[PDB]
Amino acid sequence: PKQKAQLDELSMSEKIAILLIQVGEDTTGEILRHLDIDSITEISKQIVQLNGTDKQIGAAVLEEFFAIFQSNQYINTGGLEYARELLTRTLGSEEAKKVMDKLTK
Amino acid sequence: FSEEEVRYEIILEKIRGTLKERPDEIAMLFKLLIKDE
Repeated sequence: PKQKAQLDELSMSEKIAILLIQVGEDTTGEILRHLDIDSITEISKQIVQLNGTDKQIGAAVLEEFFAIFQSNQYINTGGLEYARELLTRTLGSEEAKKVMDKLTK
Repeated sequence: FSEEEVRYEIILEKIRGTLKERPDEIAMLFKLLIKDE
């Protein structure tokens, strides 16, 4: 509940730094090299400040970005896991699994 | 390797792959997402 509260008050810039922290330094360096200085300043600041965020909050952030990349076609694989996340949000864990079993077949 | 840990690794690997694939586009996506809010 506290995690949830903390997750819904993250700015989009905080969510992006949390995403970057989880993808690691090499991939983060690749994004930062294409940003402007003011963007790099803000994101770098949150990486340093959000280092060590709860992994469950990070996972919720990744799921949020997973849905963004699915709906905008940056990611065109892993539809099963996307369905699993969607059905769990809309139906709850236990009815989603019965859909998921029928969905895999 | 719980189901949760494995599912986490599924989306992380695909998100990492997308960032590596087109870093300039994701960088601008991030700028646009920030400016949106």
